Amino acid sequence: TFGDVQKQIVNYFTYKAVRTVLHQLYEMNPPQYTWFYNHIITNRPTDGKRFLRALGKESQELAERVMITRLHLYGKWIKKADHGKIYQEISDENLALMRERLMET
Amino acid sequence: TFGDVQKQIVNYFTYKAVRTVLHQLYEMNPPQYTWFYNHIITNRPTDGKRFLRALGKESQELAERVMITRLHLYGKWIKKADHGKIYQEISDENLALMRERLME
Repeated sequence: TFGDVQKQIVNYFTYKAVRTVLHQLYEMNPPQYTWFYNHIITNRPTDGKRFLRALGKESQELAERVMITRLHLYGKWIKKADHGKIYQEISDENLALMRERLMET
Repeated sequence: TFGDVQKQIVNYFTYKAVRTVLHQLYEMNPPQYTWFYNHIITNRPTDGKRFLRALGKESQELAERVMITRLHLYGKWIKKADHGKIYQEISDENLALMRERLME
């Protein structure tokens, strides 16, 4: 069961797309940056689908921008991701944490 | 790039590993279950590495079980994960959401 994993990853990319959009507004549209920032306080980019649904009810344009961005970002990641390398880096990190233990000796 | 994505994925498998070990302890080792539950109240499984360092200072056996379990879970995941499928699904969900607003 890795349904939880797929969901958490989509949540994270939704989150990352929110930050990307806020960064664009900060530079290019300061009144909307303020609006969106304030919106996010009460509607947290936690669960991606719930977040997007509530955002959409107040601003379809910002919801669509987050949607497009999250999908684009996910597409760029998977073209690049080396999962075998990540597995190896976990194994490397496990062994490194064990070594730290010997140091406290 | 996307190093943040890697770090988060690793955090999440670490957390899923913690949950897996808790579930083992729940029936098979009640004294250790209550110990680990209480430990986690003040050492949260959010940054995996930091969580493991702190856990290791008090119980290297639990840290090791979480390390092995996170790695094996990641292994099982990558063997079947279909990332093209996930992409298609994010897209479909985007469309569904947009259609909810057309209705409303």
